Amino acid sequence: NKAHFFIYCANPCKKINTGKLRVCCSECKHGAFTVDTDPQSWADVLDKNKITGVCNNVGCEGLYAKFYFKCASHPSQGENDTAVPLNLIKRNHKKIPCLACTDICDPVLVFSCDNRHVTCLECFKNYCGSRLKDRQFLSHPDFGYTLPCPAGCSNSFIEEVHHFRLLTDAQYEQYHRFATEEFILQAGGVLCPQPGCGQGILIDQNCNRVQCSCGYVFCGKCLEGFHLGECLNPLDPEKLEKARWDVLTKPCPKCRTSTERAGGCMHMICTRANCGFHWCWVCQGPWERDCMASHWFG
Amino acid sequence: MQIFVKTLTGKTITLEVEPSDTIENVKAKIQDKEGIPPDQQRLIFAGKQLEDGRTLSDYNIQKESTLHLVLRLRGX
Ligand SMILES: [Zn+2]
Ligand SMILES: [Zn+2]
Ligand SMILES: [Zn+2]
Ligand SMILES: [Zn+2]
Ligand SMILES: [Zn+2]
Ligand SMILES: [Zn+2]
Ligand SMILES: [Zn+2]
Ligand SMILES: [Zn+2]
Repeated sequence: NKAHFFIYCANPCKKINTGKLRVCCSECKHGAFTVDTDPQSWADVLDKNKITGVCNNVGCEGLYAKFYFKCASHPSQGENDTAVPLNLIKRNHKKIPCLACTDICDPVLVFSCDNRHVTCLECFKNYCGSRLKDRQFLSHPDFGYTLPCPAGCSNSFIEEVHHFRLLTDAQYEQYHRFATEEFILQAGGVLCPQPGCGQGILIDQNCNRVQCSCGYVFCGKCLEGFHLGECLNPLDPEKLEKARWDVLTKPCPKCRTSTERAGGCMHMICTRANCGFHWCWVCQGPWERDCMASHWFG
Repeated sequence: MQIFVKTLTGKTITLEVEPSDTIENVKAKIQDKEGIPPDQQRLIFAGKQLEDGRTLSDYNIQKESTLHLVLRLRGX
């Protein structure tokens, strides 16, 4: 278990697995692309045109790298076969407990808040499951129906909605429906009051007479039959502070010197005078090609 | 791949589609199956309204996932 990348595989696995990081030319989409600066964070991978390099396809003048993912639990089928990165899921190598049940679990979910609170996956399921039933998900203008950190920290909204694939399929199907329902409500739209039909309708700005697809003509403001005129009528801070994502040394494979991890990248070059060895922080051995795929950063 | 298009009514449509297909192309597939004008169609995934210019792959929409169809009625 030396994987540091977790993806969602729709086909054929239909579940969440470890993932392999790949890189190709952003211009010609050929797998032969050499990177100049190793990715140190998820932003290097997700944001577009952030890392330059060289394309090995003859004649191609592309400069930027395109990072994608593959499921590591099934053999690739075709060049189009890709998986969705679940960037918030990390390896709890720091042995950080959960904010809720104080368990040292692995892997964990780390929210992107300035404070980086950590939850185990089971609590995350319960966190989403509860807040879904109580219509507590927020209807974000950019990210859609989503959730922030349970502590409610600034800029902690989940952006990759496929993190909710951690949920039961019934909940995920419910997640999308509720997402659509409150999208309508937030957009000034309306839902057909009929029992047999709750169609989502985006009415005009100032529209009283609404006629659904089912033929029912109702008032947009009061959601009753159409008429004219006026419408008649628990987080513990002790746990949270300890369950915080935001000293440690490892010996060099070529000279046994004490080394510390600088950034998030796992590709490390021994700073020692006599030894300029390329080695991996995770494997505690030489920097291999699969190190890029399995755990380039994190 | 095939995706599902579901309304809040409960009516479900299966669409054979490609990841590089624009939402506009998806809408046409719905009109070809339900007669609904694309001008009245609006697809929503995870609470986000998909724009015709962007494609399915841009929204990381997977196989056997469901889009939601919501009506745009004017004049109310
Ligand atoms: Zn798979
Ligand atoms: Zn190229
Ligand atoms: Zn927990
Ligand atoms: Zn937080
Ligand atoms: Zn109706
Ligand atoms: Zn009224
Ligand atoms: Zn060394
Ligand atoms: Zn390694």
